[PDB]
Amino acid sequence: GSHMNLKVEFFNAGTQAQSNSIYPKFRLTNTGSNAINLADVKLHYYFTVDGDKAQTFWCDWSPVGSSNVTGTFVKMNPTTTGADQYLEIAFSSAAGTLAANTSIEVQGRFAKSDWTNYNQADDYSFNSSATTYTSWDKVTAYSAEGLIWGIEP
Ligand SMILES: [Ca+2]
Ligand code: NI
Repeated sequence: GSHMNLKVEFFNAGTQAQSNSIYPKFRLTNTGSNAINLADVKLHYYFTVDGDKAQTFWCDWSPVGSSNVTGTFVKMNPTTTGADQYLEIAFSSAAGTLAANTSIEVQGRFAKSDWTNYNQADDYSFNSSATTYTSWDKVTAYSAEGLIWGIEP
């Protein structure tokens, strides 16, 4: 009612269909009056891997400190349209809190261990058009309560 006032905006920094990396950019805004503990916030980006390989996420920049933002990869089960995996982004306790009426960006990249290609065009979360942050319901966010933003595939 006031405990999940996290607005999520998104765009892709690189929008090549055949791409050796995926470039998720999130902007998270606390739209309410109470602080949000980032350690409990998770984000998902859903995609089809187009050849499974070890993958790595890097956070290149966030005001909370990029080393405090990490990513892991999980398989969808069952797979569905546009989604056989998701990236899950998490924040450490050192990321701190997101104050009332403030926002942070989370900018990063992921790639396969052998740098082989993805097809971005079929990915559930991919936005082929946005060049700026946009309120995007095809990425999801979570608190300790579970889902707080978006539509899971
Ligand atoms: Ca794909
Ligand atoms: Ni609430």
